[PDB]
Amino acid sequence: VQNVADVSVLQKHLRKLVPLLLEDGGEAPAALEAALEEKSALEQMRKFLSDPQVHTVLVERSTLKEFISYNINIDIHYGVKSNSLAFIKRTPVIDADKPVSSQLRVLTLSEDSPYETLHSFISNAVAPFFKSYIRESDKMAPSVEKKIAELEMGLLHLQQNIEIPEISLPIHPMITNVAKQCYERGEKPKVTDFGDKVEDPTFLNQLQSGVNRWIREIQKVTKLDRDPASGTALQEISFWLNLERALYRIQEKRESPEVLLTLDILKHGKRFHATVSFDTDTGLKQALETVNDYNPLMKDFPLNDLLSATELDKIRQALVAIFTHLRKIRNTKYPIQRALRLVEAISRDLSSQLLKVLGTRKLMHVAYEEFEKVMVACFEVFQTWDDEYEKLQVLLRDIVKRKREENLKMVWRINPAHRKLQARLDQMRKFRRQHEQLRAVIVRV
Amino acid sequence: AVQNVADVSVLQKHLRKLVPLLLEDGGEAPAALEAALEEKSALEQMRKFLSDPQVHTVLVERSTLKEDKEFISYNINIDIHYGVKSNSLAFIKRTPVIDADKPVSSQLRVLTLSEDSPYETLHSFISNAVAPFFKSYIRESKMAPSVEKKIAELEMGLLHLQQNIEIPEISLP
Repeated sequence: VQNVADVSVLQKHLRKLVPLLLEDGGEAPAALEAALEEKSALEQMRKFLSDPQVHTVLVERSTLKEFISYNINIDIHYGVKSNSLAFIKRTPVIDADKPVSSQLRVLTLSEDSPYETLHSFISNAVAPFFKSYIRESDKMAPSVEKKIAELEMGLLHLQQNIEIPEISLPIHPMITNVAKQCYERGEKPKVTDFGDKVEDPTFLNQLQSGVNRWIREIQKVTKLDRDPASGTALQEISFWLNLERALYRIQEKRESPEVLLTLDILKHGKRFHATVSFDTDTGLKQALETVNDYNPLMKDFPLNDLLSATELDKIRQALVAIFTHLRKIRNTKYPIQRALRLVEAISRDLSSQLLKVLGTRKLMHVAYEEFEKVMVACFEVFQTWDDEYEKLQVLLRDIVKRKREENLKMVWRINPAHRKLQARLDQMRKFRRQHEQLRAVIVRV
Repeated sequence: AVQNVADVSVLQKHLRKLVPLLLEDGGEAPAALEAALEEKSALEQMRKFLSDPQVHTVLVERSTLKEDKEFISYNINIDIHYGVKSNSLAFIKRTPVIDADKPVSSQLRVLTLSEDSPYETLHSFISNAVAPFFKSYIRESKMAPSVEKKIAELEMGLLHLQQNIEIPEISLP
């Protein structure tokens, strides 16, 4: 509120806890001394501790630029290079009138990535206080804990996705030079713009090698693929999605007027197979074409409907929507091997979601009759998943009858994990039935 | 990140530098905080949070319990409890295998369970820096939009159930 902390208060707080929340503890380190001798730290501390609006005293002593640099401010950034220590005030303002450091709470925003540090801090203490307040010590705390756990799982899955990286193209300098020259006036280059650089076979071969290394960068993305059974189906959806993302980005990088212009430079400069040996060496066309092929299949998938929503009706309707997304195979031309691999990964994901639902069922914590009923419900959901797999096999057989000359491998070579889950549920129900049988034996004998 | 699990010595020093921070005016922590940190409870808890794979969160909730000044006893549990009258310092091990001589921030990511309720502290921390962190991170180049939407919804509901009175003002700068 009115506890306006000066530069000396921020200096003492830095010398007492900046190393404990940013380095290997102790007293004022180099970054803590720099924060103690800075006015920006005093301003950010007064705005996030004195003022009741901001509550996170972000001691952004990011270990970079080792010799950390306290880039303390009122805003935040979940970067992979900002090892901040946000002293989030427990109250609306960290009033130093009370115990100077106890006015807030350390929240070490580590050097992990956005999804990485997000899932880390979220799964570390977000859902904990909300769930502990919902159960221990009403319509908002439990749902808040559920949303915090969902955010932790979402950032984790984002980090655990099959995300596609970025690959660039190194442009030759004379291209850029003459390009700037044309940008001086209102002009774009041409073949005769370079004068006789198109007649410089050395320079022509320099750009030939440039075009070559650019297709090498292309090739780094063309052959980049992954089996649909690798990991989970969720990773395959994120995989193909980020694939198309980077495909279009690198595609536009290729489609820049300088690259195409240099192709014109070469071919009109008698290096007659620039676009020939260039376009033929590109798999980008076929890769984007393949994403267009598998476009409705990767779309509308019930990933979060089952993974993020592991409830009973959520997994049932999730498997129904997964079968509906699988029904788009008539519009996606999924390869029988790719479909079988993706079905295996989908069954593995169904088994993991069934495991989460089983953990959310608590047959052991419930009675033997209740354990058998919960096992019957889990086995019924597993039977519905196997029925969805049966409908998928029916559609696979329809695709087999369609492309019998080429695609007729609908042998249903996908491990139905729902059957194993239902069998294990039957084993648990058998243990519960033995418990009920012994209870009836005690009530009779 | 390091097989040298933080035992009662490393956790005791971490409590003497963190429970003192998130539970007092820096310097030295409370007597119950260092006593529980040096005890076998926090020894096994920190050793599991820095040695076991499934155990990675070490919430040393330095709860300012009454009937003792408020004794900020560092209950080193796994998850953060219901922060009401607690001066909790949930310095959860940033890595499932934390160190003993490395940086405390890189090995034990701090967090807490503030004295405010779950909705109040959730809205406070969320609107204070969770929106800006992910905001600038996504702005500096999708699951991030869904996570940001769920975060905004959580902050909105936390602000709704946070203050039942809710008498704000509108300034015109």
